[PDB]
Amino acid sequence: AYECGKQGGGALCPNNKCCSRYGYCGFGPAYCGTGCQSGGCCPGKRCGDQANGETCPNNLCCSEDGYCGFGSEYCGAGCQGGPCRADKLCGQLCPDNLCCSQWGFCGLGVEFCGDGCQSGACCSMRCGRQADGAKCTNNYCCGASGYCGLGGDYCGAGCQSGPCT
Amino acid sequence: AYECGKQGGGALCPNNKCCSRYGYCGFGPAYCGTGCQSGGCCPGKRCGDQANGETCPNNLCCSEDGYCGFGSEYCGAGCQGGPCRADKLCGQLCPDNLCCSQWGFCGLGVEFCGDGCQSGACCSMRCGRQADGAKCTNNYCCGASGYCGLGGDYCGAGCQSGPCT
Ligand SMILES: CC(=O)N[C@@H]1[C@@H](O)[C@H](O)[C@@H](CO)O[C@H]1O
Ligand SMILES: CC(=O)N[C@@H]1[C@@H](O)[C@H](O)[C@@H](CO)O[C@H]1O
Ligand SMILES: CC(=O)N[C@@H]1[C@@H](O)[C@H](O)[C@@H](CO)O[C@H]1O
Repeated sequence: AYECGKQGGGALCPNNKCCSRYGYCGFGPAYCGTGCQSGGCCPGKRCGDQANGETCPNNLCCSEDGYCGFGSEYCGAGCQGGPCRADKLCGQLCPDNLCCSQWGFCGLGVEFCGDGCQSGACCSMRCGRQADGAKCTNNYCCGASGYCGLGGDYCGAGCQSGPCT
Repeated sequence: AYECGKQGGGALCPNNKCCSRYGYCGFGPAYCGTGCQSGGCCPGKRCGDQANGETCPNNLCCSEDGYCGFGSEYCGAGCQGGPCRADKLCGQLCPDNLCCSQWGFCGLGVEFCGDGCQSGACCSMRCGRQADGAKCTNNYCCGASGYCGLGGDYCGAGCQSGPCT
């Protein structure tokens, strides 16, 4: 069975393993070279203003030159996306489902996703009847019990609002 | 068909989607809460000196307190792992298959993994017959054509050294 990439239903490889053009995880030219779909591709995948605004897979940083990677060259000055070293403001959605904290910064973890979380992958944003009709952000689904999320548990049976199925 | 985690061959979800305790991708308490395996867990997965050296999945930063996330609270002062904002020295292999550049910093992309790459996910590191019996770093496999890597193409048939067959 395929492991990753379009052959593997969009899954990523663990530990920055490259997803080959054939949808398997590994390192070396056969995986990280021509056709590499994700992970530590070499060269790095094209991103940002050099890929129609597509972000790097695996939370890699998008360099000023529009290549995916890590290190000061990628995350530092000129960084376009991913975990840049610069604080990322929001209010305006965060990229890649990052939580917009009550303070208006993007991140993950309770400080961002917990109390006061405005959008993105909030821990427990209420919605639906339980929240008097409140809507979810990010086009998430409101589950049966009145929490915002994605996946079958929220978009499937009982789904109240959002892109239910 | 499981998607992720221990049920899904250790696969990650894309775009920070949480892998539920049951091996499916999504957001909300069912995925990100109790039992969350990877992605934007809430709270963040335990990591670092507080979790037996475990690194964060999906290249999340490990906070001073040993939780996985993004933002200055996680990647900034006291960051233990992942794409911390501080340059990351190596010589001490880089965590999670990051390339140790010729200059002794961890990263991904050609500047790190290309010419002069010492270890990690180097673009092209020769080995075996084709390189005078030179061994691969990181316990990678030496392919039949004398390139260092992982996955079937390197660890399968023709494998010269490392965790072959
Ligand atoms: C939870 C949160 O949003 N914390 C942010 C922090 O990430 C950011 O670095 C700082 C910028 O001054 O503002 C804090 O409030
Ligand atoms: C490819 C490489 O290692 N580049 C490093 C850079 O990541 C680091 O931030 C800088 C610190 O002075 O030194 C450079 O040589
Ligand atoms: C370069 C490539 O994708 N080749 C794959 C390899 O990655 C995978 O590990 C193997 C199954 O074990 O099947 C090969 O065809």
